[PDB]
Amino acid sequence: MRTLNFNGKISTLEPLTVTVKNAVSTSGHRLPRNGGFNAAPYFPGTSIRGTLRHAAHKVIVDRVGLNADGKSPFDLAEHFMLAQGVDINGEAETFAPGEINAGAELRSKNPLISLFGRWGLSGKVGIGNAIPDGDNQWGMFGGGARSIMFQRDESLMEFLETDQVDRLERLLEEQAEASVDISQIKTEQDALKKAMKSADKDTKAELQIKVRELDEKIQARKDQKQESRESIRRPIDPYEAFITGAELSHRMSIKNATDEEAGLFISALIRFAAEPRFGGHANHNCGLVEAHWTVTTWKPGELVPVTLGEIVITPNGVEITGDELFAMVKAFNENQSFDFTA
Amino acid sequence: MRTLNFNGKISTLEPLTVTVKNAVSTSGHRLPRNGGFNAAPYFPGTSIRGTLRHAAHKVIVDRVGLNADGKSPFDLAEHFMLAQGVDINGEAETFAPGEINAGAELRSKNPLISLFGRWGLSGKVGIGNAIPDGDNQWGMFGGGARSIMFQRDESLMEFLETDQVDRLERLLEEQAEASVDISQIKTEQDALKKAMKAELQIKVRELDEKIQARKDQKQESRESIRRPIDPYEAFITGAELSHRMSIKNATDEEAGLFISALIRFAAEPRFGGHANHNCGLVEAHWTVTTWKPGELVPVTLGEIVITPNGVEITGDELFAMVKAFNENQSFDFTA
Amino acid sequence: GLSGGQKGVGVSNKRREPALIAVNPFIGMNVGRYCTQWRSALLTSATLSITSTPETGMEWLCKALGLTSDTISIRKIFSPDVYGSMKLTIAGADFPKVFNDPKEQIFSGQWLKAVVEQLSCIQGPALVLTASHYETRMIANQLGEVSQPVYIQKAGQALSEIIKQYQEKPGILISAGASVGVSPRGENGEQIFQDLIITRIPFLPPDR
RNA sequence: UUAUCGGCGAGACCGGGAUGCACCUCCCGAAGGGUCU
DNA sequence: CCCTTCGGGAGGTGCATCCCGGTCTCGCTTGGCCTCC
DNA sequence: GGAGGCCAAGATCTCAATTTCGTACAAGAAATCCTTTG
Repeated sequence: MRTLNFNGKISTLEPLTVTVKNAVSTSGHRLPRNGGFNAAPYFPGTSIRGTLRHAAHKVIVDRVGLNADGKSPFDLAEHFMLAQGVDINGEAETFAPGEINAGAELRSKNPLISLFGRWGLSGKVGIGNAIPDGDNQWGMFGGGARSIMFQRDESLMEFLETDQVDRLERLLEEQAEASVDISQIKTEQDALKKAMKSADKDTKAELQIKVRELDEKIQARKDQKQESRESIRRPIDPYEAFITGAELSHRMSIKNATDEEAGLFISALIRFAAEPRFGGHANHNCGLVEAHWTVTTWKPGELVPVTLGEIVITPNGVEITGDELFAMVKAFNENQSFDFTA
Repeated sequence: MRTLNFNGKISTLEPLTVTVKNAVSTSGHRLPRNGGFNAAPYFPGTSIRGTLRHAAHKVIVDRVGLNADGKSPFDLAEHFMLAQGVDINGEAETFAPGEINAGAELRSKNPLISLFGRWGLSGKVGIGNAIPDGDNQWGMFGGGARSIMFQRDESLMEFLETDQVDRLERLLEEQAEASVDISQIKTEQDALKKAMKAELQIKVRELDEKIQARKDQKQESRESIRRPIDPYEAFITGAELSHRMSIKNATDEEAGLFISALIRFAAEPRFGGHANHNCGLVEAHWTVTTWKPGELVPVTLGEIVITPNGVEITGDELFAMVKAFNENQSFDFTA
Repeated sequence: GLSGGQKGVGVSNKRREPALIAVNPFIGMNVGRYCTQWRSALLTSATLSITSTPETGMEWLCKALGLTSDTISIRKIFSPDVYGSMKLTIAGADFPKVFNDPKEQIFSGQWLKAVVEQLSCIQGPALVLTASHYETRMIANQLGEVSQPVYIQKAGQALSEIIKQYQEKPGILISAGASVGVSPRGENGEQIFQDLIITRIPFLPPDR
């Protein structure tokens, strides 16, 4: 049981994006800003932690193996416990006096749950935020516009029947008329929305009410439309993401990591390297990363750390350096005494 | 059941451009920048993805075939769902109970929607952005100006009738008058902009509406003819753009469909736009590499090279994927 | 820039060139050195004393020019026992808040309405002294003709023009913070503003 | 300023779990041309 | 020494946790009992 | 044997429940502007 600190850097082979509910606002998709609005953005440690937790869950699924039809022995509740730490069965207390010492045996027999904790049990693995090293390493990506296929290319018209061509005609006519109507609704409702700024606090409620009914009017105008519900022609708003090649300093810590727990974490990193995807917008191939981490241990009471080795994840492969990390991976792979159905 | 990563390069046979709405400002058309104004421009993954999705859709309708008159059996909603990913009928929703475990059967029956996904259905194909390898390799192309044909070459005077000659002279004189008026009004607008708020913006809108009305007080020639053309930013010919796609958890059928769509795209290797200037033509080579999860290194399944001389595919894995997609008759795209 | 003072953006008086302005953080005491170079300097002003107590309402110069106890020879506040007559009207605590949202510089409609009403209640020539030109704009837009000629100080307009125009035809004169030490004379020495209306105290913005 | 004088103090980890993601080609058109050992 | 285009359009939805565990004191005087001198 | 210290015991009872500064300003000059233009 020793602490392992993975200090390293993540290069972004492709743009790296995430949508945190608090971070996003009415303006559009934005990364959390590591502070106030204009502060430098960071990739959440939450998305990284969830990605690696799912990778570890798949590692454990493969290690236990699948029956001939390809299903896992684990119950669905066990899948949720392992990868998301939700006990749907409906019993996991925290201060259970009888669970005071059951944590040790549970951790020994369930390396994944020890590594990634659960409700009531601390998680030995702590994945920090990824913060860009330099400046201007982020920007708006993926912005575009959904267009009508038959209007961009006319060769698709010879595929449609006359009745279907009429359907497209009605679709476009409904689009135009409902869009001008919705634009008028939008302009009048933002006309009174800017009066919110200088309004009596009592009148602010009335302004909010009027905005809400105008939004309901927008919804009704979209509902009365028959051919389509949402407009085919539309500008797709861009999302904020780290640039390609962006170098983000990253920090992780497995506190009091056993050999098997650290081995499981390294196996999770290895399996993650197969699909090195962090965050969202899989379309546009966002999330591909090339991450290298130096694993350093620190025996308590010592004045300096010891660099056990380096974990380098590249599109060309996963390089494990240092005999200690190989030993941890081998110990995890060779320890058959794990019970994840706890 | 493997995740295929297509890593490679796109060489630019003719300049490659894209008009991203957020990228382009009133200053001028600019390629979408990889962070800030001064970073290296990239070609969006969105345009590549849309082009290859339309290619895959054409592959699917060709494979399904047409009737005697030459009509696709699909309907408008099916066409849009396949290539556009938009449910005309509105019968799509995310996180819907009941769709649970319909993903596998739907993907098997509809490889295209499995690849590119739909609203609420994750798309297996992720089409990265094109990043130039070296510095430079981008610049302003197009430019030039539309001009009055009739003052450049004069043989057309022998074609036009006298009444049409009078019409042309009236057009030229009235466009000169409109040009001087618009130059004066735009200089006034620029000076007012240099002066500096909501009332000022309203005045600007009113002045723009007056400009539009002046352009509407034009009997024949409302749009100016002898007008400069704003250049569009693009990547230079021969620009090497590093490109990364990935089919996540792709079946043999899905990957085969993707390779077929790649071939059909290579039929007309156009990306982005300015097709008038033949922009978008590209030759691309991609090493397809799989990575069995748990393994330390990936294995190269093969290579696909797109070139005007042809499409080369090497590695029996890619041939097997294409043959599996073609042979599988159990696809149902009319879902 | 960072070490001391204020940063900003400048447009040169001639040729209108863009510039990035900074504040010299050690020339603040050089002016005090320059004053002390004279045999005996006297700084006198009508508003130099923040408070009525000399030895506690004068530290703004003591610190601004860097004057320590070496240069505090005398600190005295002299005001006339009776000079003119002053009636005072004030907005009580229940008066509407000036800014509904001061971060975005949004004047509350209630306060603007009350200011417009009170200005319309005047019956003689008056000098309204706003803080911002934006506030001048908003009160001018909300306010209309009240039987009293209105006059406005456009942003950047030299106060001489507005004051000369308002002198011949007195009445409501809205002036922004541009006027710091210029009062409108009645062109013969007589007072031509029975009312001096400070719409809002010219609070300085936060300097983060 | 109806008297005189008087530290309130000492101890505590609040922590434990979570991928926010899922779909969109922004394209549509133009000769910048002509004058001088 | 020309002359700077049109507008299209701007999302649908999810889901918003559980639980601990809230202290001693002492603001005076006296005698009984314990060891100390 | 007396004379310091440490502890226990002695009557019942006093009332009361709390919520987040300030908003926008800019004059006559050595200047460097400058240096022109050439």
